[PDB]
Amino acid sequence: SGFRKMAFPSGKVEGCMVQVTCGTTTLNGLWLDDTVYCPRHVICTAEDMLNPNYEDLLIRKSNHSFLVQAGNVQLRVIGHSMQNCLLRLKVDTSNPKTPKYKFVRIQPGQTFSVLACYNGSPSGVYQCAMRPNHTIKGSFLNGSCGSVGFNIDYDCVSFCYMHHMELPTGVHAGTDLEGKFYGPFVDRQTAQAAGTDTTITLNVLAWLYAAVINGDRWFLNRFTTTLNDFNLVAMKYNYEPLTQDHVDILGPLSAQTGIAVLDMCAALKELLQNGMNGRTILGSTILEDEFTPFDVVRQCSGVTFQ
Amino acid sequence: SGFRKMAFPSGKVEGCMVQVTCGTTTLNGLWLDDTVYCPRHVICTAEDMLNPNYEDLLIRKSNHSFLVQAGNVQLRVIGHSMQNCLLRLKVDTSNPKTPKYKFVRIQPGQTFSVLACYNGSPSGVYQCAMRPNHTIKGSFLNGSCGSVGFNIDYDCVSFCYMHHMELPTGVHAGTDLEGKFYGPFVDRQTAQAAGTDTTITLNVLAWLYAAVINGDRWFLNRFTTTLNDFNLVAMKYNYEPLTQDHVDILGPLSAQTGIAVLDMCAALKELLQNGMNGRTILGSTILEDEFTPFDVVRQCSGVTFQ
Repeated sequence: SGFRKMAFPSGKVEGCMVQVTCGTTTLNGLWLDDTVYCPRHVICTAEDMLNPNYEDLLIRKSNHSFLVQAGNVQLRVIGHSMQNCLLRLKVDTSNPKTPKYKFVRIQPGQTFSVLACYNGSPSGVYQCAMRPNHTIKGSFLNGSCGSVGFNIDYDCVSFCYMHHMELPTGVHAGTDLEGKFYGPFVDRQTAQAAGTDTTITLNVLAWLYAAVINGDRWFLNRFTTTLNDFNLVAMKYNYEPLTQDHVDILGPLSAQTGIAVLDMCAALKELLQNGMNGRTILGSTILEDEFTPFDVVRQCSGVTFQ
Repeated sequence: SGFRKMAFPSGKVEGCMVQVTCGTTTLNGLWLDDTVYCPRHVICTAEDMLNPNYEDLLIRKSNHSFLVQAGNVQLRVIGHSMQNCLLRLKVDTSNPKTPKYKFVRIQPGQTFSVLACYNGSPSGVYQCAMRPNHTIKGSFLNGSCGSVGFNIDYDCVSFCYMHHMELPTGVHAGTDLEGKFYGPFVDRQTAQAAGTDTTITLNVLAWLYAAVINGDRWFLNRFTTTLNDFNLVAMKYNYEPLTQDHVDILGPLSAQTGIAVLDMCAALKELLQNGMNGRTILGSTILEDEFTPFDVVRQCSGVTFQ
């Protein structure tokens, strides 16, 4: 029993973290086999911040412009290239702690763990969702750039996120591991702002299912709803539209609890319209949207507390 | 910017998790140098689990009946003993992944990270507090016993918790690394129940300092309170009484911000009496109590671990 925002264990990623320095800018890098990945903005000067041309900045560097360190030990750079918004630095040693890994580009509403690092050393781990608008509501300070977001399936690390920047509202923006930004952002200091965001409806339903599996039913009701009528209400409360595919994803949680998806939507509709009347669900006073159906199935018993 | 509940990076602990099996019972052990620590109730049988005589049962256990697996490696048990509610199993291989470590007994209200584990395989990591009622609000399923809680101080892991059991309200109970329970609980199946709990005032104050450090201060006012007046109010709201010792523990945060603890208490008092009027503090609509004054510094200042 219990339910808490849980991260994947961070050890497989800890053994890949390095420091990368170019000029006097330093940030984190990710060292897999014989390559180090980091935000390309490591090469930006004091002014270059505003309008950098990265092709032009990079052609002016050699392999020895880059100081990569694993702890206090320097790894020599024997090649370099730019891939979208990342650098790929080849080094003359391989990382024997390299785990089995993939690179994946995740969809908004999906969750992942972030190992926050500074100067190539781990500070902490936390679990978050990519917002529907592609920003992350993270906890990052100056120098956290290059920390990575990931999930782990059995012993395989799926890297999904690299941190590049912070926006004026204090949310965070970054790239996948091919260097392409999540959301309509660029790596320069300009007037950029997070887009409109919505609540992740699929995840709020999943979490109401988690509360049932864990024994709680107070918020259910005797009603059903059509998918359409549910959206007509929920879209008034800034919720993401729910599609039939999202209904289908909830099938296994539905079967485990004996509550039909549209009956759970009818419950949600009521919570939205009436509020929680000072009650809690899984100890929360608000509706939580940072657990996917997959997270709920991984964390909760396969046996409902009836 | 942003504020998250952050766990310690878990890598140093993952390298210590093993699986321990006795007949049909499987749980987790902690492998440090040539000793494996685990809950003494691993020697119990599929149903022999209410009121066992552990001393009598251990009599009939030989070394060879303990099966200890580290990944796919078998670790041969060459010695065993009971220490309070733990077994210490001597094995023939000293753990090459042993970190610098200490065993410490955590005090009520202090936090730690939990590495949830099943079949000796780490599953997830989350942060919790030791509640004033001596339970933790964890997230644990059958097979999690022997999962451990810890803190890190530079390069040194302080182990402070080993999981033994779930209580009827779905909170959790366990021991320190000398096998002595936190609270009045026992490792048998009796009627035992969590006492009433209270909000950890020391941590609520710490987190309000963190809010101020982060620029969120709207709740500050020009007034002060006495400790006695503050406790009369806090006690109405089911908050732990604030002592002079807690006032001193908040000294560094108070010095950093120039806000005397009793001035922060006068802020807190108005919050409890009037609520937040729809405003947030560090993104929350509630007063968070699972961040210690020590957590606050580590998150605000980017402390790392080597």
